[PDB]
Amino acid sequence: DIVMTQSPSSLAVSAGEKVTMNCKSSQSLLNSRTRKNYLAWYQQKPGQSPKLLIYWASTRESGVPDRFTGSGSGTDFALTISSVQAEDLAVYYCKQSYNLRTFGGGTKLEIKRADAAPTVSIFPPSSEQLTSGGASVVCFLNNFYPKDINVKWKIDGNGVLNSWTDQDSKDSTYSMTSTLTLTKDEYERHNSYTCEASHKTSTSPIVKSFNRNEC
Amino acid sequence: EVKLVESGGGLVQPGGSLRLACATSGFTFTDYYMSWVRQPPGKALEWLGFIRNKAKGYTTEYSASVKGRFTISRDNSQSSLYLQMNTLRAEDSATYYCARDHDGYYERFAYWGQGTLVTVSAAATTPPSVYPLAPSMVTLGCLVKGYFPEPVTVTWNSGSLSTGVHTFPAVLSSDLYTLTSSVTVPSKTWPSETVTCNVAHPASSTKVDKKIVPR
Repeated sequence: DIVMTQSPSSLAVSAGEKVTMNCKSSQSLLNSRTRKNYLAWYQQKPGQSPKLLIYWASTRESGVPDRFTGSGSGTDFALTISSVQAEDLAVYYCKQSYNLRTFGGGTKLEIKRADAAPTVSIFPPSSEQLTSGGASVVCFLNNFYPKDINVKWKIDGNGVLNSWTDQDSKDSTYSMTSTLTLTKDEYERHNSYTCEASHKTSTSPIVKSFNRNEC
Repeated sequence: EVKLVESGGGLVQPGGSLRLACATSGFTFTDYYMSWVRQPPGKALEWLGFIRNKAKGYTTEYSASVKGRFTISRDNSQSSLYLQMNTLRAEDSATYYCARDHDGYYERFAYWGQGTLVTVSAAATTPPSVYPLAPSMVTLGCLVKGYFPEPVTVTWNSGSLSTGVHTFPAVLSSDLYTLTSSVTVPSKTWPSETVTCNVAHPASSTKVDKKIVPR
């Protein structure tokens, strides 16, 4: 029943900055026979399986940049990144292997970047979909920042599905898709279809649209 | 080279049983502990238990959370590891990993599979419907609609297209998922040369190619 707790739950920092994060054990992880702390740090990038960085609380694993440092002994342990890079985006987990195994809740590391603008693409229902009774119009909000964003669905002047990508690993950006899902027959009934994209980079939405009758 | 591959995961009905497999190669199997870890989507890693090595009698330990409900076994002739799960709950829906393990001293010998997705739900399995999304640079997309359970995988040109691709996190709705993928290429590439999204939904034994065409 060794319990692990991590703090803080999340961290946002711009490239170049230093960061620390902590990990607390309900009891000592120091082996009095190897004189080592059975405490390891793992980094898990979105889409990937956890990968080891440090073990024995201190010693780094091969290929792991030296900007990563594990430290502490006993019950309190820390991971320090001397200078965060864009690739450092990931959730960071500590793990005790002193008696059985336990992971702390993790620490999510987000990246602050130069406030960037989206890129909007509009897509009408595909032939195949209409001939299936349904019809969806899709909007692609690509490579912006931050995630603070909303989509207004104007039809001729509900049933919506949104989804944010996870932060990119080089341009530290975000993307989104609003899928206004519709019936064929009621898509057949109106003309102009627009997706107003409210961002905090402008007091006027991004303008992408099409007229059904023109397709 | 050290290999681990999880399998046997998919949809199971609540209260059901399911046994996961983990095949290994590239190292003396009986010399290592073998561990099972899970992760509900967007949640944190939870250690589940392990089975020890030959010298330790292949003994087992478990997280308090699953002691008495999950059982860990190994077939030392097939170099295979197994996780038998009973009385499955919505909460057990997770990616399950096997990972090479050993005494805490040899933490650095950790090696993980890529996991397998177990969805516990009473919903009916449903194949995906794939639609093309046609419009100096240009953005194309593919709509993947009305399928269950996760996961599906989306590639463009069979993997040859990794740059400019935004595959979005699936979204549930009335027991059906919907995800989307956008790729952004130059104008000189499309529609001169084909752009094809390749959709794989294993749990419905589905593989669907969809070419993106103008007009």
